[PDB]
Amino acid sequence: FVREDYLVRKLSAQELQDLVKGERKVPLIVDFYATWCGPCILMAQELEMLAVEYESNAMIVKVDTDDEYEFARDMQVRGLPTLFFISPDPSKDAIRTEGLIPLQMMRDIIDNDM
Amino acid sequence: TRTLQWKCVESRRDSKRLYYGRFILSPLMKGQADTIGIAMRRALLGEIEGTCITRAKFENIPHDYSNIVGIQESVHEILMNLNEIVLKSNLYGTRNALICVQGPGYITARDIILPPSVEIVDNTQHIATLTEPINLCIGLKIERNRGYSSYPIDAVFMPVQNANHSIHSYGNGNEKQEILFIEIWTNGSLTPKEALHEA
Amino acid sequence: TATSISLGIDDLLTIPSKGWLVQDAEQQSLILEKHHHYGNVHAVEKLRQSIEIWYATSEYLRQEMNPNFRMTDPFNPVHMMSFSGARGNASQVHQLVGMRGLMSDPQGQMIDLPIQSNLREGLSLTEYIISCYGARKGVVDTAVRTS
Amino acid sequence: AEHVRAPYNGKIKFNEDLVHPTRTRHGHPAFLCYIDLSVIIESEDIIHSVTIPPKSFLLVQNDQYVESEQVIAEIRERVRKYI
Amino acid sequence: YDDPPLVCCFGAVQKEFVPVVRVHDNPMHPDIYSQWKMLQWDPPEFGRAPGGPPSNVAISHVRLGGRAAFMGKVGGDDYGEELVLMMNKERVQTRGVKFDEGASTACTRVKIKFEDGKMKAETVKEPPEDSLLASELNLAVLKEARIFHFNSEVLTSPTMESTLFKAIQWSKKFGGLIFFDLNLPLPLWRSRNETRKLIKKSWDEANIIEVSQQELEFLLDEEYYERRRNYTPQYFAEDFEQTKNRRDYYHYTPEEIKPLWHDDLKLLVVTDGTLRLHYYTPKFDGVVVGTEDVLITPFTCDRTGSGDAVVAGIMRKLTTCPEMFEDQDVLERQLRFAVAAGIISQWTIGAVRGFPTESATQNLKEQVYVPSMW
Amino acid sequence: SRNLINLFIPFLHVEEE
Amino acid sequence: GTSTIPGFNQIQFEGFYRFIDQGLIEELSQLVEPLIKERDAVYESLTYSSELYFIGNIPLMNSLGTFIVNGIYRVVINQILQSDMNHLKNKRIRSVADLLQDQLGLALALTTTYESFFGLHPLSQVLDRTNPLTQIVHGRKLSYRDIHPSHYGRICPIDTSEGINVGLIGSLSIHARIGDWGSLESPFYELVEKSKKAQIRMLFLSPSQDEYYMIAAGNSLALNRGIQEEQVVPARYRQEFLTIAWEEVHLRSIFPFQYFSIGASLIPFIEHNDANRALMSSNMQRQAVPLSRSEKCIVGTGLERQVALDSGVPAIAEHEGKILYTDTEKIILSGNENTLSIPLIMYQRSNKNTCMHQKPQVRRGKCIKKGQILADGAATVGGELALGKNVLVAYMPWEGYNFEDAVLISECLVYGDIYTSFHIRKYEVMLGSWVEGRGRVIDVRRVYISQKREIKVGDKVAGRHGNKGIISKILPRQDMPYLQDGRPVDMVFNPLGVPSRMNVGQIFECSLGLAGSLLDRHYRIAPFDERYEQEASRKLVFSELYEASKQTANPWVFEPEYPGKSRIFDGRTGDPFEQPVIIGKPYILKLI
Amino acid sequence: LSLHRCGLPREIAIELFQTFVIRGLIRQHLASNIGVAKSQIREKKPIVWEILQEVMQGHPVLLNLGIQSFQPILVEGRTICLHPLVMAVHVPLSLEAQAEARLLMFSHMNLLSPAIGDPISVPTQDMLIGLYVLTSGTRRGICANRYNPCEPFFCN
Amino acid sequence: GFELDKKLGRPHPFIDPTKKKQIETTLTSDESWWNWRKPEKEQWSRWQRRRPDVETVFLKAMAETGQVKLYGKEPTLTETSLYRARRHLFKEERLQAERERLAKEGPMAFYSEWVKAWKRDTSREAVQKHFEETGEDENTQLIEMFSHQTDREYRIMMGTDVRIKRDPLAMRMKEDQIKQIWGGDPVYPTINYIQAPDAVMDFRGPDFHEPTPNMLSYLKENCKVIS
Repeated sequence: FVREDYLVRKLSAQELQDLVKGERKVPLIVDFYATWCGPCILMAQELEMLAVEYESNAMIVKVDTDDEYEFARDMQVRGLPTLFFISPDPSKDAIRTEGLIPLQMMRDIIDNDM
Repeated sequence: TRTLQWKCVESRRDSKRLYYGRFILSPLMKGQADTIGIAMRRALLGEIEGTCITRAKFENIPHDYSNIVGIQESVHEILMNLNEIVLKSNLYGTRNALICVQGPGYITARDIILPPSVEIVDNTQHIATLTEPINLCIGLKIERNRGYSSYPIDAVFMPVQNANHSIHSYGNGNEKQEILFIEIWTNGSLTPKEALHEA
Repeated sequence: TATSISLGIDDLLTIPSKGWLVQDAEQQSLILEKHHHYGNVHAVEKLRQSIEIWYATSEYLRQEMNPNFRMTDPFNPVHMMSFSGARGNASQVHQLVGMRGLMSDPQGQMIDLPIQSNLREGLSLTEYIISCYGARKGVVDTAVRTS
Repeated sequence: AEHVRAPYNGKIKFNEDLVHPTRTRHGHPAFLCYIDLSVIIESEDIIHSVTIPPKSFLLVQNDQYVESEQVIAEIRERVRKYI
Repeated sequence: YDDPPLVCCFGAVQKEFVPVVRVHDNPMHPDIYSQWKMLQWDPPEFGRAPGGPPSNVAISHVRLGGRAAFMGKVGGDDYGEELVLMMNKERVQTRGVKFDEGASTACTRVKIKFEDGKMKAETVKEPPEDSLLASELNLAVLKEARIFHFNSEVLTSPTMESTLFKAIQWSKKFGGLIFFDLNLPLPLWRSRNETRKLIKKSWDEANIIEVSQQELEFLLDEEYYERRRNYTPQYFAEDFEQTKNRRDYYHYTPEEIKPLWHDDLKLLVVTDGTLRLHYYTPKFDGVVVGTEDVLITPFTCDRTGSGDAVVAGIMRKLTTCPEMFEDQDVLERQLRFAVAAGIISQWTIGAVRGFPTESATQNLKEQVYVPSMW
Repeated sequence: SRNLINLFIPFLHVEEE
Repeated sequence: GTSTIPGFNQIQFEGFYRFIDQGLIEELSQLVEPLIKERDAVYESLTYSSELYFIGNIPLMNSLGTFIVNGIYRVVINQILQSDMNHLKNKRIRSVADLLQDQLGLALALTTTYESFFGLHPLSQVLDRTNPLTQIVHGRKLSYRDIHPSHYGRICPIDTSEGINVGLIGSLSIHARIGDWGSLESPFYELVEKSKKAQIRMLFLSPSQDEYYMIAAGNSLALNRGIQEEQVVPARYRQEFLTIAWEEVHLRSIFPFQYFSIGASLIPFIEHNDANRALMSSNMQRQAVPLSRSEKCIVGTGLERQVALDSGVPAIAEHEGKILYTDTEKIILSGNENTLSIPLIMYQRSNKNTCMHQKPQVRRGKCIKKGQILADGAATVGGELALGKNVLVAYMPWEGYNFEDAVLISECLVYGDIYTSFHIRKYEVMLGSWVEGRGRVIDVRRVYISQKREIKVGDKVAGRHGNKGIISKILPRQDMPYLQDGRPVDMVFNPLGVPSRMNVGQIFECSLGLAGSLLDRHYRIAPFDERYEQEASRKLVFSELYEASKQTANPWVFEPEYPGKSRIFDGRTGDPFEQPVIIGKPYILKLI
Repeated sequence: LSLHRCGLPREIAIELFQTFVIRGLIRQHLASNIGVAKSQIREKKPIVWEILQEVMQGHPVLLNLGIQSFQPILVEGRTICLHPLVMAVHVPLSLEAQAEARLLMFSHMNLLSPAIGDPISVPTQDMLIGLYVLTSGTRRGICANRYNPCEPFFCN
Repeated sequence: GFELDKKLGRPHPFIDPTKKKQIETTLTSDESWWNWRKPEKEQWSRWQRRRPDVETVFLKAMAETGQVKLYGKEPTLTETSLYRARRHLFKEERLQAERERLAKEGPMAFYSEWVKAWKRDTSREAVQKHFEETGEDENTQLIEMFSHQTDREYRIMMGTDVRIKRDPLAMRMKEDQIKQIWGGDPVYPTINYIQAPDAVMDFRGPDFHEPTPNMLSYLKENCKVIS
């Protein structure tokens, strides 16, 4: 009866691993964030807008570094905010971005590289 | 040749409906610049006539606050768009014009059928947006008058948007001569130079 | 109309020595507060000094306000309005350029926090709340006074 | 009450043996003046005298440095306090 | 060469990107980011005055009245132009910025693996930000610049690390001072021994080093100082001040710092946010007392970039006041300018957006400190 | 009236070509 | 309410939820959704209500905290009663939950009991719908004369009634909240020692707990040769004011709008106004007429956006998605295989004969989040309250036509339609006729007649600083005084009204308004900016004035000899006025 | 406005003086009787306003020193216009009441207050500053000359 | 020297330096009561900085041109008070010097200050030489020069309007001098206050509460109202 206010789901490292190992058809965007990081407030609003634009044509998820610190380090996260763009084609390699990139830049990566 | 000269020192076109001109008049005797400046300013702001749409007649409209199927804007919004259309004419008398169009499309000022004595200033001025192939016929009345004022349209005839003048000392006290500058802003219905001559 | 008297931020002139006087009152209050904590003066002595030092400072600012206008800015717009008798008195002007002074709580007593600033400088949040006691009381008395 | 302020910067000069020690209502030491005491301030240009009328408090000390417009002397309901 | 003297910032130009990431034990709601500002005014200790990319220092240095040039590489795409247009707007020299038309700015190609039942990533192609070559260095900048500034983020890239030490050689040949602003990224917090080996070569080349309190304790012994802070006397305090249970502002002795000291080091600064600036020279040491007030503006406070403003304020005074290295009283007065710059930087959302001007910083310094400390 | 008119006649002046 | 300003209707919302969730059972010792819609209950003059199973009907509350009884919008205000007798710890608040639960208990000792409560109970009042501000503040009133120290942060010290009820009808503070014993609570920031978890440092304090905490409102921007902990600040403790070291402080008040109501919190530079004028300003903003065209203020406090969101006047998306179609009547939004049609209010009469009208703020193909704005209502632009217009103003006497509170205006405000408003009068004739009360018939059910009223002599205008005036003379633009750029001013106010009323904030606003218009900037400034530094408002205004002067090459905008003032000219003669005159572009409202 | 005059709107004046307008129409034969005279007033026949000006002249009204007598004049607009040194309006009917209004209650034979005999209509506010600025003479001494000095002559 | 400057009103110390004496030695905190002792450490005041004003800025600018002489580098509160009384005299002197300079150089040289694009020689002899070699008199050349003036320069030149008479010192102050009237940049940056005039408020921003649910849908969601 009441629509939820937030579209981006928070996933554990174990849940994210199964999502990556499993079969996917849409691009997978993974956000690493922390509630204490100031720029993550700005990034959180951009990814919610990106989820609205890509209703079912993309899957937007987020991972907290306070809960999955070891997982983030193994994923080569050097700082926050960090985004991973994972293609549904298993041969293509993922794209890792750093910093508050513009919303249009995210769309170009998803459309042209994902 | 003449001892007392005037000239346009700058004439700029900010947009289709915003004209700027600056003029100089020198040398003047002391006190003459003040007399010319205030009289010219009052004439520019209060004595120059213009022409615009005074009322509009709608064909199948109950009142001016309803909506028309196929038009994005409301009837009240149409009247406001008509009120902002800038026209030019040298003659007097109540003229009539016509808007007779079929949609869909963009109704602009260039779609008005004007009598030969009246001209449009800005073609791109927006009147309405048609989102359906409907028939829209609007009658118009046009007058040339001073000051400001079927559905009546609150016409503001004055074409001079603003005016300014400055007075500067010509130099050593041979006769205490002065230099006059006049700045004029118009809406494009007449140029600043023409406004200066009409005033 | 021809002279066109007006009122700007710069026209709200504070006397030159306010900074010296306020800083001296702050120093004496600060020293007394220390020795109150040491047990060298009792709480009533601290209460009296706080009220009396700031009341005297405020009254001295008001006294020096007119001579400063008369000697250094005779045609100051704020001065001319009140001095000529056209509009406003020294007390209202003192609120703009001097200091608002000490306020009283509804039950007769005064609040032990002087309002050092004026309306041009801008009151602090604590000062503004204290000044609301005067505003609330002022309209209550006038309603009672006319009845 | 009336407060006497220093008209100039300078050094206060008076005989402390002509006045009586006291404690003010603000807890400060001071002197009580029951005579017409002559207090001298030696400024940067000249030497100036201020007459202290009787029944007045002298808040400054001999040889003390005072600033101009500084209070130097004072011419002169049951409430309950909880701490 | 015009005045003030030029400074060069070396590394990657990024928008925001806080590098120092550790684990905090007080997380807010994972979705309601309106609660996250409460962590800006009760921050983790490692995030009290966070640093950022070297481009932040260059921008902040220029706003404080200095002149700066950025040395690095961006891609030839649209985001690369936006970063360059950002630094040109802030009047940072960009002749040292090189374009790589075949790369995408701030984009790293990585491959995902599933080693020992866990998900890991490995770098396939580094971004243009971490791919500046030695032949691409602008030697006119390195000749003119009096301070060469870089972070430890360049040590995470094999290409930049080789390029970094060629830039240092040129800068020292031309008499420039080397400023090492540590700002340890996430990988370098894993273990003390690996990090000390990784940074040792760059640590020895530096003439000026700025580290946070957390970084310094991590590099020496993290558990010893944590135990030191948590000690409470059992029966009575050793002095009256210990009874007040005040915040710990421990000043490290120069003998504790000795494992990190070398011959060429002129000034070591340890920052406890803007609250304390511990300084160490070959001749003397001491602490500058500062302050912070983010609760004065609870809805616009943001600590990101305040570490860069402090570093920029230090470089602004070092270039114009060379006697800071030898005079302790002069050094303390000039460091209070850096404290004021850090305070203002915490009053605005966004690092670049909130960097203060010189006159604003000077005004705050005179308002906060008594006139004898100016 | 004549002096006022003489003040505004110059604005209507043209130049030889 | 811990890190944001709470919803202004939260007290009404949470109280009604308590009545449904717990209040019903406590009195009964199923609810069916209403068959009609809210717009139907108004059109048919019915009651929006739910069926209790068939015991009877229970009126339902809107999200805006209003009830619809016999077609009339009604609001139940809060009462304060005895639980120092004037201490708030000895008082208690009875909200809509307490009142509706008493009626249910009276009902069980079900329809006519609630119709009689809303029609006759003095705490049930017809909602004031003059403008968006009146709707939102009506539900926050407290009905019972002196300010008490326990009121700080809970009951506004300024906003009260004028007349004989003064001090007996007040307003709740912006951050106030009702506790678990009918007590008002306010949030404070806790200064915690070294050894404590302290997840959330923001805590709500009831009045009983307030006296025994040391609460400071100062800042920590002060350092000497000692340490910061020994610096002293003014603090509240045991209902008095002290000056103590920072290390003895228990709590900090940090929210900019904590101590004042909504009306007082909409006054820029309020700290430069006498507290009496801030009360009169709150009343005047509740009398402001929505204009046919709306315009954002150049200078605001930043609370205008909160009022727009909580008033319900604009249209906000209940679901995310994309916009497909917009017109005058509806906006179509589709998201996640769900399509929604949202009707738009058009030329609807309000309680006080004002015109309500919604205009779309989105286009086709625009992505929307849930809770974002879709359309602008009357007196709202871009999601901000917009009660007036920014007009060119000079402060000078003009031939006695602005004597006392009289105001001189230019004709350009008349034929420019700057202050024209729509007024729809309902009388209990063919559609679209022009009847003669002159106006146009717009809807026949009841006859609704629309009037377009331009500004006139005798109309009343006001700023936000308690500066109220009556229009006495309308002059042609060539008769008005004009600036050094040649532009005539739109209004001329008497400068003698400021020193007597001691409202200096209007002087700051007008100067900053002029700078913003020339710089294409708007300013949203939280009150009490002096906490940063001395003369903070003066530095902000003068620096922005100079920047406007420098960037636009208009040296008259910032005169180093007398900042904020400039020489202007008499439109009648062309001679300059002798002394420089303060000019600006303040926000002026038109009153009912 | 003069001290003894006030301005009344047409809408207010015509209601206050309706009985006199009707008599004026009948007296000058513009209306046959009472019934016709009402229709012309109802229909805003322009001859009504000419008569209204005639009957208003010389007929004072009482405005409520809280209540005074003024000579009303017709003004444009919809508001009552009062002079700056000063709502119920009463029109005296009998000649005894009209004599009292003109000869006892007008604003020029009551220039002194009865309390102590002070004047009532002393200029205030903007009137007072204008006189103050006008009569504030020349600058003198060090405010007139930068240096220590160690003007036109007019015949009339 | 002194007593001649004092007689004539020329700048001079208020107190003759020759007839000026020290104030000997005063109590040194050991012969003083507790309430009259200087604090060992300086105390923060919030009044520790001098208030900026117009008088301080103008006096310093007049000190650099030599129009007045001050006792020290920074004007005192006494000197700013004295300037406030006689400020109109000094402005009149500057205005008179501009009138005399115009009468000397002529309109071409004088008004070329506000026509940057004009590169021809503007001296009186150059004006006369141009008239002889071309026939264009001074007024014709002046009209030609003003045809190369921008609207921005013209509005600056309005300070020379005979009715406005802006202070020449004010017209030529630089930005660093002017900003000391209010004391420099605010410590709290103005960018926090600035908002785009056409901005649309984003109600999902960090400073907004969570969206208000519809009351009926909220009751149905929590299973308290049945359809």
